[PDB]
Amino acid sequence: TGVSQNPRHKITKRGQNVTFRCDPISEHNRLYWYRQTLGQGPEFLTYFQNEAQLEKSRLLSDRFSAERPKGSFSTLEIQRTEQGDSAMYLCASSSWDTGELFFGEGSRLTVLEDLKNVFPPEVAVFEPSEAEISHTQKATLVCLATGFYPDHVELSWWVNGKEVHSGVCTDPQPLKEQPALNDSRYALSSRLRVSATFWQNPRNHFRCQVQFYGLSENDEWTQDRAKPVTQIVSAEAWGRAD
Amino acid sequence: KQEVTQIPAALSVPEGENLVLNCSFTDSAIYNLQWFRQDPGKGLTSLLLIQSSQREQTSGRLNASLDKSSGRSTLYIAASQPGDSATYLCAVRMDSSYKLIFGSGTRLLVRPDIQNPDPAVYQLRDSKSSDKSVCLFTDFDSQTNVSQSKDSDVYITDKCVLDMRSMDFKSNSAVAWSNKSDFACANAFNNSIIPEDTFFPSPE
Repeated sequence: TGVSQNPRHKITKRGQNVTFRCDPISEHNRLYWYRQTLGQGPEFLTYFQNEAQLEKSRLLSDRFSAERPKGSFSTLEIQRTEQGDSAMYLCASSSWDTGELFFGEGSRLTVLEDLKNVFPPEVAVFEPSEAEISHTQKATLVCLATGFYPDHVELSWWVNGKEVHSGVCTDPQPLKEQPALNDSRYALSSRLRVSATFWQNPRNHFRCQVQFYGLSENDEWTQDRAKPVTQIVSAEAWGRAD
Repeated sequence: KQEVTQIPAALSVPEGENLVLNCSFTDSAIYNLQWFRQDPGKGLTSLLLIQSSQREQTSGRLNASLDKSSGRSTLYIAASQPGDSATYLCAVRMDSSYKLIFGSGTRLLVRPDIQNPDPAVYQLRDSKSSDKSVCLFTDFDSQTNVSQSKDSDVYITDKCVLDMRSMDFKSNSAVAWSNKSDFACANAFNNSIIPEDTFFPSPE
């Protein structure tokens, strides 16, 4: 039903090779590769009509290659990655009969100088103020994720084992813990608001979950700290009767 | 040769207002134009597609015009909702080329209409055993902006809208924190222009 891409993220050190896979909407004869950097618009990479690669950005490096062997799925390979390769890699497909492009969720590539700057988040949940409860009859929890690099995180709220969206908002962008430096670690916050009566039930369980897209297991690691692999870091609170 | 321009680069509007997004292109030899919406860090969703010979297309609260000879397209969004907040991108496909050439996008934010503002700054303590806390500025109307701190050891987030959907209740908030000794929620947002009646609660 939708365009699928594997993987969602990939961190890489300079010089390494990377391969992304795209699966179009069933039977779509036209497939496109694009990439996009933050704050800008998508830039064209390549076009396939069935198996044949009909158009390719003239400026794009020969290090970039794409193939679509049987039509259908396509891979995009980047050899000897450079920092400048860092972007969201978008795949799109279209049917022969209509011009509408359907996009995948993207593959986020971050190519870094050295992997020693990669850090997972620390996560903490801060409980509602008694003053907020008295004043508004509502209760806001705050989740803070701090000290992560690069900024590849998804934060979610879980109430009694169920993901919630209502009463939630998460900062649009992380802030830098040192806005000047290029390799500053990041911090991100989110709020979950519930009624005071819901907070005041001690059986109610609140969890903030932060998914971090980090290193693989094929990445070399020789630091004493834990390898900053892709992981979930969470924190939690329970309701308080008053 | 083709250059696609979008203005404004960024747009903030009160919920309920109609809005106008502009796209320009220097080469009129286009085959079609397509508008997309992007939730940042994800993919694009097609909104409208207008053929070079067509003058208009509509879908729900969305309507777009095309003047191919003028090298212009306009996207109209009626009765804006905070859920419309996204990046809106314009792209053209050229005669005898298969690729789409994209503009840089308009970053749209639709600010909630706060029915009963109750601006306040609360202190929240860590659920885990520690000395840590944060300051929450909340319940201010959408005209209020949250500024960065004079002090670089103080972290302050941008404002954020949450929707308590079943309650038909929206509220704005921002969070501040710091490791420094003299940090207090009473002074955390001192550099922002905040309502004069902002509530600062006593001992817990």
